[PDB]
Amino acid sequence: GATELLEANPQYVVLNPLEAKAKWRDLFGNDNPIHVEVGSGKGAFVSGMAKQNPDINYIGIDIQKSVLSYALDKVLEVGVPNIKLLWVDGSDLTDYFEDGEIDRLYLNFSDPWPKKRHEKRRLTYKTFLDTFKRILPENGEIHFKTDNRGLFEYSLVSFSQYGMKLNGVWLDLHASDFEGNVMTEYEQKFSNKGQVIYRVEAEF
Repeated sequence: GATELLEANPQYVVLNPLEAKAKWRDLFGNDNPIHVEVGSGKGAFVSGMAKQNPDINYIGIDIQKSVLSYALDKVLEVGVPNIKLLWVDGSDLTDYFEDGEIDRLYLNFSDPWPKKRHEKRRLTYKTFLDTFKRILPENGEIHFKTDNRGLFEYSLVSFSQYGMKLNGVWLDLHASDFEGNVMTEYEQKFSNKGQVIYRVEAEF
């Protein structure tokens, strides 16, 4: 009963856009910046980020209620106020956020959709970029990390062709002096493998 667990926990989980869009600051109860992760899996990333950064409000977003319920288990345990989980029903994120309502966007290990005919499904494809540009402020940024070389190669070109500026590029994240990295479950699971992790900060 994924849907059941989510519904019993409205202090953390948002289920319908009507009670979200333009209302996120009211929902958190302060004007702290709102940073969103799209495709938040089982919540290790948003949880670890909320802990590192008490004065930032995080929203973990997933299309699947099942996996969001696992994120909830993690979020309930931590018990900190600067997180919320959002179930999205398939619509554009503009149904859930007003233009400029969020401050930064995170994409972690997003589905690569390697087949050419599935380009449109990649979260770094231009129609998703249109949506992200709207919901972020002017000069708003996407911070994107993945171990998928093909996806990262594609996304650098997609970002650039769209007209975004690349502010930083990491081609071996774990080997760099980058600090504050919070690993996803996937990232943990495979840390022992030691394959390079790619990262970029891109700006609209």
